[PDB]
Amino acid sequence: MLNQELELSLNMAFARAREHRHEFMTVEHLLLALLSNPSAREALEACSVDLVALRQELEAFIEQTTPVLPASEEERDTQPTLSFQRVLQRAVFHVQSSGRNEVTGANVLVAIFSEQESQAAYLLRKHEVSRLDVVNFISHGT
Amino acid sequence: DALKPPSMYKVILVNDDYTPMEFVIDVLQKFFSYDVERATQLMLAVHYQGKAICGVFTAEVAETKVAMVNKYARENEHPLLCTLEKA
Ligand SMILES: [Zn+2]
Repeated sequence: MLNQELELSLNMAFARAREHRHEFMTVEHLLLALLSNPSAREALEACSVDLVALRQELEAFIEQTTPVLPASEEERDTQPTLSFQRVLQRAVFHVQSSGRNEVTGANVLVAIFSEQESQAAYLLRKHEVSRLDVVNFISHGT
Repeated sequence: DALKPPSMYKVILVNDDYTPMEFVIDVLQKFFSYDVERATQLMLAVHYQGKAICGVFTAEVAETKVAMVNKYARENEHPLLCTLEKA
């Protein structure tokens, strides 16, 4: 089960994207929303990430590369990208494969690293965070 | 070490003998937001060159547009093939 805070993060990301009329809710919208999801935020602070710079790089990339639906088009609305779907599915899988059920924003952060052609994974590595960095933090704290 | 941003991708419409020109135009307007005129020019390009670029997007967006187009083609029983390749 996606925990409550993760679910709050996802629904607001989606609402923000719909309000901006974006054709897609991307893995970048997802990472941007995790910046303020306690669980994922804590992991990132533990990796000494400049959350202000990352927020900015995410917002710029999002508005510059996400197609906007025509004021006309009201028959189709904001859809998640395939990459976004895979990340959620991967986060559930990683948690279940360890015998647990609660999915947190930090597990979703771990799953983002597997979308190798995503700007989100790129940016995370650019800020020197590895998948294992996040897993160690989840397993062993700071 | 060395690290580069993922690349941009061209989204392409490939020609076939069964898909009606009208459907190709529909796809271009519905999924790429072209107006009828540009849509029509791209449809002819697909017909004469055998392929045409509908747009350039991030890898993530390109992959989704490709799946949406191919699903819509499939639902309408046409073998219209949409593909992607590094920009
Ligand atoms: Zn936006």
